[PDB]
Amino acid sequence: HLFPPSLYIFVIGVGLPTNCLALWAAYRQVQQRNELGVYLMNLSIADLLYICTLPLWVDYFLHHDNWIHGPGSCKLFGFIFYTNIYISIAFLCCISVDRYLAVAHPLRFARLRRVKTAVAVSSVVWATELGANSAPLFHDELFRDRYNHTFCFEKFPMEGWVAWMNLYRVFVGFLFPWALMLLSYRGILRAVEKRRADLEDNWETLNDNLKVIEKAVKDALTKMRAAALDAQKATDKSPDSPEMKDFRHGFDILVGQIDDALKLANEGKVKEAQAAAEQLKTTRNAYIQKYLDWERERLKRLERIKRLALSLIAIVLVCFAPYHVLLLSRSAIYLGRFEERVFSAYHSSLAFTSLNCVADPILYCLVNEGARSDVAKALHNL
Amino acid sequence: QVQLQESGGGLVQPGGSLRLSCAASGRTISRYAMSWFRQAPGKEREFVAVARRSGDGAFYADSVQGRFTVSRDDAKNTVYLQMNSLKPEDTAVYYCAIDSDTFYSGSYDYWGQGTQVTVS
Amino acid sequence: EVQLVESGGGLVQPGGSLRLSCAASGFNVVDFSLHWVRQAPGKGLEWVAYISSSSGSTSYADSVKGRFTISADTSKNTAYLQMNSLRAEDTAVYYCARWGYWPGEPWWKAFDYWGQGTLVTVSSASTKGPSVFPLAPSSKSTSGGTAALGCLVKDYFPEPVTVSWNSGALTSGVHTFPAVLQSSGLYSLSSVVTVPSSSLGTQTYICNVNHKPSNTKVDKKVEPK
Amino acid sequence: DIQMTQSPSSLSASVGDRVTITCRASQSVSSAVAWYQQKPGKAPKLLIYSASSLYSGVPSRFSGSRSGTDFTLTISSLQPEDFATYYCQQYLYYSLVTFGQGTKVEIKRTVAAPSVFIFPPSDSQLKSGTASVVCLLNNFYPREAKVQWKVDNALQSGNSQESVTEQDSKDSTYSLSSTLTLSKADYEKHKVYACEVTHQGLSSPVTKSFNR
Repeated sequence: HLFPPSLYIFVIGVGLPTNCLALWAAYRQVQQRNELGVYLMNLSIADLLYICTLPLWVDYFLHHDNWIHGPGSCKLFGFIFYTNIYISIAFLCCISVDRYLAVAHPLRFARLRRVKTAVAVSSVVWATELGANSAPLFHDELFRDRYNHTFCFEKFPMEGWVAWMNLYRVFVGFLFPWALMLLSYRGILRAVEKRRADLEDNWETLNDNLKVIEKAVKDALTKMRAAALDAQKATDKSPDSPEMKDFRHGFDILVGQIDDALKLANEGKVKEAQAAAEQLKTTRNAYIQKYLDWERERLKRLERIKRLALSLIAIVLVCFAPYHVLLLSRSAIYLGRFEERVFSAYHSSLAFTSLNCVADPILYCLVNEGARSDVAKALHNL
Repeated sequence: QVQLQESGGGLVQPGGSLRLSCAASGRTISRYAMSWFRQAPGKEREFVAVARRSGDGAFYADSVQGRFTVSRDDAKNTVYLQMNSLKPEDTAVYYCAIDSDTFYSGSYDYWGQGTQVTVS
Repeated sequence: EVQLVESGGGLVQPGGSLRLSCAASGFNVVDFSLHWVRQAPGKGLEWVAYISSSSGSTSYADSVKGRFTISADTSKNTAYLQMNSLRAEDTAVYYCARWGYWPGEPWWKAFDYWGQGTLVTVSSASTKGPSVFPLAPSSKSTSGGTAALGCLVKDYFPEPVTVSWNSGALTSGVHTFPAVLQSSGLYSLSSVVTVPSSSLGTQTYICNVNHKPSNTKVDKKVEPK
Repeated sequence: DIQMTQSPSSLSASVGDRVTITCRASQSVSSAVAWYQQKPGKAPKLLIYSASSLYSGVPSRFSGSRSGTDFTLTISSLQPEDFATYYCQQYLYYSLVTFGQGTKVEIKRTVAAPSVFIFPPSDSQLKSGTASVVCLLNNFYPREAKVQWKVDNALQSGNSQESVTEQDSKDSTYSLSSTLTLSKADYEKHKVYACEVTHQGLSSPVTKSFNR
């Protein structure tokens, strides 16, 4: 075969030091109360668990004719295999969903972004998955109907009782969480742009009505007040931080100034209402730089979120889609009447999914920004 | 102007069901209330159910409450009456009518012809 | 305890005036904006006037500009609405309501507290007792069923007329309709009781009409001809 | 000038039923719409403020929201205590306060046409130089009704009054009456004074009449 051994040797040699460092970094992120540290820690643990058994396989392909270890060794490798294959999908999905909640509903779902909750979610995911794939251990009939005990591969022919289970495993274990990841990504872009659908309308309302007041007053001020109030609501769509406290304050000042201009417009003093409206320029000019600095710290944060969502989609598509396509085709090729090309490609493609164990740790450079910190550490070590 | 057409009906066994249908022809009826009336032999002109324009609900006579449901499809410009769990006393001619008053006062100008329903 | 208490309503002739008061308890008048909201009989709510004694700012609905004056005196913790040159159209229940100041919740929470409201009725009509007429049923109407018998209480003024049947003995099947204001400036009620046809004979029915404002009590027997 | 329009001016619902009341602003209003509950004879009570939040003391049955200029009030399950007139109110500024016209939630009932009676004028009022003819509609289950007065088959207009009771506390029905106003000089003419009553629950108008 040659290719499988080469890929597996590469995955062990790179993935083990890499996953050990990634696990340490995830722990450090958890200690900092970064909710994404738990999912990354669970992925790193699932990976280290998977990798530690792979050398026996590799040895089988490199130096031995058959499975000298006995049938007992195929049950655990397979189980472990399927575990690694799915757990990493379930956690990549959990990460994408968490990020969408963090962007689309920052306050209504704040209770779901605590570390304790992420831990409970991890516990539920592990117990549910491990249970779902635990049956072949309880009973053997399956394990024998699906595998040739003399070599840890699945029978070239397949029987029912599993012919449909493989479809269940592709529709629920792949298409479902993948569609959820794509939907999460779309939802993030829509919420963000829609966050570009409310403030620009408010800024234009305020700026153009002010232009009207200076040339024309009650009507323009009435519209400005409504826009100013909605701009505060936008401030409150985000969690508290000193800049949000300051923007709400700035708006209370702006609204009060609009009200003084209205008082004068109601009295009927156009010149005075206009002079009062001009103080809205003095006020907005006090917050322009703050707003601009604040948005830059946003565009970069959104860039990181979008890149993470896209990277997760690309990881699932490249590492797992080839097997789920060949597995679905292989099952489909049996629901009735080339055969050998499907097998050959499927078995080569089964080695490919082991690359998830190398791509995963890369996510640490996207989640936080301690990537730069680690680079500095390495430079210092040098 | 409007000549309401009616369909559905026929013979059903007790406890069974029928779905009657009424359609406008010559005008759009999305702005008017549509009512069903029943002419039993002898016991003529009983109100059965009315469907108001939209979100305005529907109302039923005591004798058909629960047992009958009236609903509408504005896109099709039709009215439907579900007759569910019928008894022999529900044998009658069922008439669809247009309430011309957009304020829902019950001014009925268009009566249909009536579809005969026999239970048992 | 948070209260707004209106007083000073009553009957005024067109072109005349009333001074309504709104006393506050719990909170001071200066702590919030006061609003008057009007509700004409049978109508929805209309905002009428505003005062903020903390800024000296007032405003009025277009329908009352130059006619009403709103003011307040915080030393008595009481606000006032001076209603001059009243028109028939100003008949309404006037409610005093509390809305706080911007910023924050006192503003977003709007008319959290309303007073009880006071009625202002503007009319040239003088006080009148009723004319009470027997709306006797015909023996040929809805024969064999339930007859409707009643009394018509016509051309009375002011509004608060009580009608009862058989001195409070007959409450079942009794409908007293809201009075309608007539073009004459006077009001008219109709009170109908439903009774089994046979009871026509016997069970004499008496319409007991009571007008406290005119010290008048009228007892009429309603009987078929 | 910022008008608010409530769509379901009258809504019928059962106890335990789901009620939605929709109000539209004529222009942008921030979430500055409040909902009030008014029961006859009482000042309005605040239910919802800022187009969302409940006022303390208000049952969880009430909720509402904003979508652009469209605001809604929802009662998740009507209780016997919720049959009230609800008002939509705009609060952008102290001087700009406007109310919607209000929507009344009525108790749902089955349909029945009213019994109709005619009450002729009699000597005790005719001697005063006036006349009145009273038409009575009892126990109508839906609210909507139309009553036409006709004299010698001429349709009259502008010379009659109408009054409707509140839903009866035991039956949840309405009674309506109307009075035709005539001077004696008008009553002394014509032979037939008739009341033509049309209702959604009737297949055809029902008439009752008075032949002088």
